[PDB]
Amino acid sequence: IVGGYTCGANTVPYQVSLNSGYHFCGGSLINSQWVVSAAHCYKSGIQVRLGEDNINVVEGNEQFISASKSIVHPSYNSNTLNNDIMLIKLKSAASLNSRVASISLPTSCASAGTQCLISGWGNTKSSGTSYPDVLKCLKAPILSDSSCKSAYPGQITSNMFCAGYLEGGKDSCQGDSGGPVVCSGKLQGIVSWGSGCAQKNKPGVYTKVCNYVSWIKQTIASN
Ligand SMILES: NC(=[NH2+])c1ccc2[nH]c(-c3ccccc3[O-])nc2c1
Ligand SMILES: [Ca+2]
Ligand SMILES: [Cl-]
Repeated sequence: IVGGYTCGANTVPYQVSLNSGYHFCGGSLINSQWVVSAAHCYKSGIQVRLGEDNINVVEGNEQFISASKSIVHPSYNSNTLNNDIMLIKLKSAASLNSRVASISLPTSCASAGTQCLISGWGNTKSSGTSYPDVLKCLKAPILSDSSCKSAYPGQITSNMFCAGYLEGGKDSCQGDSGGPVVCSGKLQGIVSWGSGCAQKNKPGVYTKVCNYVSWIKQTIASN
């Protein structure tokens, strides 16, 4: 997260870190056995880490559970990143409490202007790599479709939305991929891509979760 602030330990209880010997992506806990992340974060050997704050120190509240299966959306296109969503089923259920809690799926899409919270352990520099030890937060608004399409002409599908600041300085960045964009208490986006980090006129692009709610519910119901 570039231009963000320290969230405070366990203030984002649905945030998870996907770990394969190191933190590589974020994700959101939606029920005690399922996590939603981005299809581009897929790999085998994933250990999901819940109740984390400092990812390099065990401090208490952490739950490390291995993933039993990862379901990448069947129509995920790795070249356009359209349908960039993946569901991970955990080997055992997480113990939920106030430090580890699930986030609700939306019942409607959000409108531009809606203010949202984006969080993650990704890079905090737009030029160079500086990964933090603790979770960073950023409040960003959803942008109108014309500003998003004018920023990335021909690269935005109806399953994507832009959120951020055109003046630059604040944005999600690598290491944040797969993580949550929560607005009014609902999971509305997943950190997907952007051109560089915090560059002027290049806002972040997020998977529009309101378009996959029936798919998420049907897929969890059948697995
Ligand atoms: N500017 C942004 N809002 C942004 C967000 C997520 C990103 N993820 C990445 C990324 C870069 C290299 C490898 C994997 C990634 O997900 N770049 C990213 C840029
Ligand atoms: Ca820790
Ligand atoms: Cl266009």
